[PDB]
Amino acid sequence: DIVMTQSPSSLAVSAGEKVTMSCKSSQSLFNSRTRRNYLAWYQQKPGQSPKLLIYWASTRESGVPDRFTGSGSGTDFTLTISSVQAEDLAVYYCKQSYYLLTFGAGTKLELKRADAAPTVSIFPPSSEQLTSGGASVVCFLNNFYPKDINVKWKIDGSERQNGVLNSWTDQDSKDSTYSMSSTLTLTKDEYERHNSYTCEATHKTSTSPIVKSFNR
Amino acid sequence: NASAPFNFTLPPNFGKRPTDLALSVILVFMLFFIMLSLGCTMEFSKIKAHLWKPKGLAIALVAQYGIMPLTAFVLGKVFRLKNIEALAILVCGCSPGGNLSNVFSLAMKGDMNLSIVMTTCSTFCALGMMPLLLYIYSRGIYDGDLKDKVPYKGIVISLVLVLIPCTIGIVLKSKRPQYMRYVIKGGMIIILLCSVAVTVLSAINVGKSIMFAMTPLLIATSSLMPFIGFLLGYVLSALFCLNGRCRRTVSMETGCANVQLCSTILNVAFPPEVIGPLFFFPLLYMIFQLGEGLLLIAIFWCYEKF
Amino acid sequence: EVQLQQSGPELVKPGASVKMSCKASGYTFTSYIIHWVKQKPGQGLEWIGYINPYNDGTKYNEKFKGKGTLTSDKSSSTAYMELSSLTSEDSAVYYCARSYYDGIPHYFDYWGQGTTLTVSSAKTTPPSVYPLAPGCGDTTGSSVTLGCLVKGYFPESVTVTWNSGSLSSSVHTFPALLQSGLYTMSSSVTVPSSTWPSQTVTCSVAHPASSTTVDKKLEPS
Repeated sequence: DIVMTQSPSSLAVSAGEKVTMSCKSSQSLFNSRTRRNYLAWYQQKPGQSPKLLIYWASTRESGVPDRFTGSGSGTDFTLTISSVQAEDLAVYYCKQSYYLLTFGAGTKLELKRADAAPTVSIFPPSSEQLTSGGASVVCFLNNFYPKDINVKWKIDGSERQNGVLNSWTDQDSKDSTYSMSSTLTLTKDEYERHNSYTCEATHKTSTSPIVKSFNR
Repeated sequence: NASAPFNFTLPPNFGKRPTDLALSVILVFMLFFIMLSLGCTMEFSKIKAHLWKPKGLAIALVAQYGIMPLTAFVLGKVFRLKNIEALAILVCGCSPGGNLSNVFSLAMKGDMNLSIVMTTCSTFCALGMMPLLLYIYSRGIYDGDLKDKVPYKGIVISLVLVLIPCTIGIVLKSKRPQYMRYVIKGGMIIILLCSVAVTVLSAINVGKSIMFAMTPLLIATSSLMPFIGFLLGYVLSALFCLNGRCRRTVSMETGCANVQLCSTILNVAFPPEVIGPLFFFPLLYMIFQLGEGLLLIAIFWCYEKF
Repeated sequence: EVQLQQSGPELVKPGASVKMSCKASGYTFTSYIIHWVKQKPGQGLEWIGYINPYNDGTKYNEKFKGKGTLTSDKSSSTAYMELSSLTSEDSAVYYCARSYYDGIPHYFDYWGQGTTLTVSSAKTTPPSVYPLAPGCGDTTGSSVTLGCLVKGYFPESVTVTWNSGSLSSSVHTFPALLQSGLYTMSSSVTVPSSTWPSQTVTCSVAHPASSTTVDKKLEPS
């Protein structure tokens, strides 16, 4: 079969920067009989169906802006946006149809920012929540730009990382930064014998990780 | 120009026109009569002699199914034709010899028993093993299976409607040969009304005279296919050192090919709106191969005068 | 131009047979083929197969041999897709796309709005919102955050708003991902510490899928 591989798969650019994605496919998917070079580039904005941009890897569909240019032959292909704007943030797949219809991994476009200032917060479970038959401690991290961030739970100097769930926001348009949350769930009669509940978050904005402890 | 279907369209009544059905039935009757008249002038002795010596049959089969699809594929590759055009020319090349090839054989008048055994064995072998070669040679074109879409009942029906008149003519000549001039006069009149009917067809049955907008290079390859078939048959016969009688009949039987099955497979595989002038392409191919046949008829008679 | 019309959202048990309807009336339905694309949430597009309405010819992807079943209706100009074999991970978003087909499908120029399918035990339950409040000996600071966690709601139809909070400013709606069959979401709002005691903040949750609009006010410990 044919597998489509995209190298970047994630990037952040400003208004003036050009993205220049590339997917190398598997082998030379160029038809010798018809010099068409079967390949199609699709753009899928969030919450919307994909929209075709380039077909035959060289010809752009009517109605797309002139900034979208695609050039490539053989196995290497490249799509360039040049003067990218705010409405070009989507996911592109460079679908191929030479032998079998296979889609690429996809690339994500973001907006660059100088630094990040994450904010920590620890919330103990509500008193009524214990009476419901279980305990649930939740902490969320707010206003951090880099996606690569790790959170761990420390109890009495011990690490378990069992039954932990993480949720990420979708990079709201108000600011380039986005938040994340972490949850820990456990049943009743299994909450008060150990206490501790120390939370630590590791981020690239500082070498020393930020750690927050809890009491009672 | 992106991917759009041709503006060529067919009338809704064209699917079941009573005029079209009448033309089909009169064409079937015409083929029956001409096949009877053609099989009248043959006997089982040469049939058995040529069946016992299958060297001509073997060379015809290896030319029709061994190199003809190969040269069709090569021609499609070198002329940069589209998928539909390449499939059409490949199917036309893979087709076995038709009955009009036997009519031209009568015109050349060489080894008629060999010609009829050649065409019947070619049709039988096509029925037996055409889908496998079609699948082998259609890589990258029409990823669908296509095995169950090649006609099968049509092939056996044509084989029966060809064999029966020939056998009737042979047994009539062998048993009671006293009504020869009447059936030959019937042949003359059926040929005359055949000319009338083909004129009526070309006048008031084609419609949408936009075949001249068809791509010139596909016209060129449809021109070259019968010529290269004739030349390959002639040279292949020449280098295998048989008698001089079989040269022309085997060469021109290899060159000619049937077009009805190609039209049926293209129509059943694709909508009429998707296919443009390539729907009328089989008619053009048949007309042009008939023209080449007439040209070689004239050349042969001119040579035999001198 | 022509648009591809999908059937709509579908909710189905793990063992059943679900049929998807895709309708397009802007051209000659037999001149083009209809594809189906499966998209797991955040895992990218995946091909399933295509059907040719002219000859009812179907081609399937390697993994979709067992469950893939494509049928077409020339009279209704609709393409139907059936699975008849469902699992919890099968839930995804399915798109029907139109592509010109001469010998090879060229490209999906037009797409449908998409169909969202969910596989689970159903049994819709109302959420149990729980407020969040700090004050366990922490020094807090200039500004503090607040939220209202929700538990045990089945359907995706949920909306949380803060009428008495910071409104559209400093509010983040964290998306919910499935766990144990009942997924949960969280919300966060930032309120200055100095002004927090002066006016109270209440979180109201909207659940159009049910008849529950429970509202409660968080109380510091």
